[PDB]
Amino acid sequence: DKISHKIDIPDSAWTIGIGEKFKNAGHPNVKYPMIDDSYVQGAPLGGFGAGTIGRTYNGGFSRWHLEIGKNKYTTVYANQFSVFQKVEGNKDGVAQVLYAGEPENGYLSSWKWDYPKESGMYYALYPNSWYTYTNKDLPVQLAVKQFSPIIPYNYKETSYPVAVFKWTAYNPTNKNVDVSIMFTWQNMIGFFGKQVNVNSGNFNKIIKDKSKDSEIVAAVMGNISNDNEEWNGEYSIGVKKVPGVDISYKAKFVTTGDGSDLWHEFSKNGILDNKDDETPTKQDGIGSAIAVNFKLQPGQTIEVPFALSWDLPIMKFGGGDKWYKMYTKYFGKNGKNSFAILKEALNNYQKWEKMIDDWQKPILSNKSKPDWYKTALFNELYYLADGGTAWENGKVGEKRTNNMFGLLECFDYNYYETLDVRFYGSFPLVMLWPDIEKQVMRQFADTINVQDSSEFKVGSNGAMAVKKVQGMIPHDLGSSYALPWIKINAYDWQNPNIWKDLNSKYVLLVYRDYVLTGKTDKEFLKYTWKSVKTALDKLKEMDKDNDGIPDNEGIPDQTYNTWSMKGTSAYCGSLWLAALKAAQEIGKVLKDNEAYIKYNEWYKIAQQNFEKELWNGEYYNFDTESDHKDSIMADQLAGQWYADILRLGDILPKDHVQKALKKIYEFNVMKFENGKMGAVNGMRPDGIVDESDIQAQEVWTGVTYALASFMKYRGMTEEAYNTAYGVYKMTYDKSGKGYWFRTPEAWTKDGNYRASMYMRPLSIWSMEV
Ligand SMILES: OC[C@H]1O[C@@H](O[C@H]2[C@H](O)[C@@H](O)[C@H](O)O[C@@H]2CO)[C@H](O)[C@@H](O)[C@@H]1O
Ligand SMILES: [Ca+2]
Repeated sequence: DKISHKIDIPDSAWTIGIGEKFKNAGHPNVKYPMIDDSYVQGAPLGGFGAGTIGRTYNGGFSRWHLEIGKNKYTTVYANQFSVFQKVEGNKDGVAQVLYAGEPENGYLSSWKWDYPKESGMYYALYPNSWYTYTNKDLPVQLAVKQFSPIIPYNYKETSYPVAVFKWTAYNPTNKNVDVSIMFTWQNMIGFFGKQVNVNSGNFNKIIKDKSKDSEIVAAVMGNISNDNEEWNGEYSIGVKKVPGVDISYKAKFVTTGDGSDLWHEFSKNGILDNKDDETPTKQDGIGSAIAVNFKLQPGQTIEVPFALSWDLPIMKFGGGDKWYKMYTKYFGKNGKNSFAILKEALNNYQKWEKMIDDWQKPILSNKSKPDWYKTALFNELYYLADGGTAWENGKVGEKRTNNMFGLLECFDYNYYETLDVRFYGSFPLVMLWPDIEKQVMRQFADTINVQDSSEFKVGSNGAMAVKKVQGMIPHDLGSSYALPWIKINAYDWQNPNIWKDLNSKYVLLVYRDYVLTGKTDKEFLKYTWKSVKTALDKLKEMDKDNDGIPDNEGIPDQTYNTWSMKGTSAYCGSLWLAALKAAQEIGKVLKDNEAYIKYNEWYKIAQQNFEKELWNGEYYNFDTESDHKDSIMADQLAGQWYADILRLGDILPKDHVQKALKKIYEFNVMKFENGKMGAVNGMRPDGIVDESDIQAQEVWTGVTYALASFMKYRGMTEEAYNTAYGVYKMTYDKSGKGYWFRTPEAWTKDGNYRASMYMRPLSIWSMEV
């Protein structure tokens, strides 16, 4: 490996061998069907709301999130980079697809598949990833840096449906070597969204954009239809000329054939036919190819950028609504703009690399933080793009001021912005894209007094329940299978209108968003204030026994949606106390004296009673009325955690909080698989895991990272990082269970999982507060 020195990969990048088999992978631990796409994954490409494409560490374009809200795992084998090399003085060169695998059927059988093991590495530090190719049969060593321009405090380039592939080639040998790099792409119009005739009308064209000191050559893969539908638009691939390279292309090869129409050209001398052909296809799949060829002298390096764009302007949801995607603000809505997007990337990628470096540098340069922590911190952000992210720029046929936004809970539980989960998972948005965060919270504010008296069948028990109660915050803002933003509470497994945590978490999120954006946005507090007061006032009515605290009802009525709480719980009770304190402070800011006094009165009574009911001398009891009320809950002081972040001070005595956190570390972490897998949710005082429910026996990744941040703020630095380390290890390490780029909600002691690709572990960003 002599190519690594010619590029700059951070030491904190996650690494794996190209073609590496992983032996220890986990699988779902639930009885019913659950997504398991395997460990062959990688960092995604594509902006927020753009649809994303997961290119895996083996080189394949395999995890397709282009249909917004859906996860489709299938390798489109025509989509590849390939290499040709010939040493000066040899009769023949060698050609190789850079993919550690082969197609399942006979399509593309002429191509040289099965990139060998132990011949290259994949690296990832989201939004960047890299491949290096160090192969005994390839005298010139190659590397690529691939990324999309995901940039904090930037709402423009961050939306773009584009990826850059910056290639570096170096000749460490004593002979001249001819080299070619070829990007192939299938015309994927009709891959989704088209009910019949899936390839019909697809056609490919070549664009040559020549100006002074700029030559771009690109293929635009589209359809003859000018119809404005979810399925129609364009893909583009292309390259920018640099000194010392020549460009060749092939506009049309058949992907539903043996591929030799292309490969006989590339494998001879690495130079394509430059054959244009705009003939539309009928049944055959078609694709395009863009190649560069160059001679490297001994010791010579060359850099060449390729790009990929996709202009699919319309997203459709299962309920029928069609919306324009955010990037259409910048490029247009007609779906004929893929070249413009590609050109912007090829002309500006060096600026974008610097912008990414600028935001990563403050963390990467901090030598007090271990590299493993940086691996997790950056790579967990994959989910912001990969979480079915929807970001609208108008309803088709509709202009408003704002652009509504949603991130999925996950794909198994297909709900937008699940509030009990975003309480943990929304940290990156408030910290790095706060204008999105505030928009999402205003979306929630607008739902507070919505009433839908129509009744739905509750999945868990078969009871009938009212859809949406006035004054209760919704569980979610809809499902991609139905109508995001329009039809809230798509979740029907239980009735969220009786949950005891949603209204408090809502208030805490509002005050968080004010505090973490500088305590300057009084307009945001003004917009949300009525909903905050309504939310707390409705929750107060659920206090049955008049201790000042809402009562959990002994049926799941909070985020731990099978682990029943009854009476006053540490979890909902502490969240309530913190929400009351937050509302007091908002009252002071907005000069609402009567609100300040009322919430101060409620707070003093509830605080007193919480302490009396739950403090046992070592920790806070799980609740007052359950069978295992003395269980040690990892999340017992969630309200105090948020109070620390919101700078609301002590809601509980410092000594008692410190004792509780120490107990949690000693028990839920260190007595669970030697503290190497995170914090188990529930532990009995005798040091054995609480078996009352499956959720008590699970580690929740997002709960554990949040707990780590709580410990960190309280000065328990070693405990904080040790606690988080088990989550990193299970996710990313060779000794873990292979969950990179699909961090799950939970695992059990055997390491098997529930709900891969989950929003909650974005809570790791709470460690950067
Ligand atoms: O993991 C807790 C999380 O569960 C979500 O509900 C799931 C539930 O975990 C699963 O057992 C059931 O089969 O499906 C539902 C989704 O319909 C829930 O959406 C979250 O609020 C909760 O935090
Ligand atoms: Ca009560």
